[PDB]
Amino acid sequence: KRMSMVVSGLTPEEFMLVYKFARKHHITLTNLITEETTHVVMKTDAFVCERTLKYFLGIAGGKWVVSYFWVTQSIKERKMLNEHDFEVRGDVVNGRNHQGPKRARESQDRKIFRGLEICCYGPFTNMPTDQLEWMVQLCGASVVKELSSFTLGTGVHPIVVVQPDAWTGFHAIGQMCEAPVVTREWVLDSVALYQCQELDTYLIPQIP
Amino acid sequence: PQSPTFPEAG
Repeated sequence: KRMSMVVSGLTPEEFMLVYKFARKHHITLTNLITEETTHVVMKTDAFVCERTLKYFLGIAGGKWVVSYFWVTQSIKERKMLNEHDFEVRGDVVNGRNHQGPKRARESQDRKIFRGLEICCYGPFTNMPTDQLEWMVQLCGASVVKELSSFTLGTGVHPIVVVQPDAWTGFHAIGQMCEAPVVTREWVLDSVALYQCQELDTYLIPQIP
Repeated sequence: PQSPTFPEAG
């Protein structure tokens, strides 16, 4: 029942008129991305963006992920253009091709990490552990906190996600619990496409 | 400074 938007991938300069725009038309504009937020406006080209945290969390949430062009061209006219003509279509995972954003809000009855359990293990760079955990949770996944917190129950698939990028051994994991060990980029890639890429190329070689 | 981005796939 509420319109609430958040911005991603702009300069302070460009953010200004998203603010001026917000107040003009009575739209709530928030600092950080929440669960009420229904709109993610972000910078494109005429409509491709860079992958931001808010980007992944927008697609994950099934939100409207609309370009910044929506604001520039609705001021250039006079009225509020309807975002539907302005939703993003890619980044550099997907070209302007595999429009994930659309795919997500349309396929909510059918989440991607549906029958899976995910441990976000170890250090991560510019995406806090819990923030990622939430991105996963939105896409049907169940989050686990230790490696020894995986379910006996047979219907479930254990998957350990690590960002190796931020360490200094992590081919280790496999020994401790027996579940596939994948780079973070598998989560990231899966949301951006909203498709759930198979584990093959994201699998981390392990030491027996 | 600004918002973090995320580069290439796997």
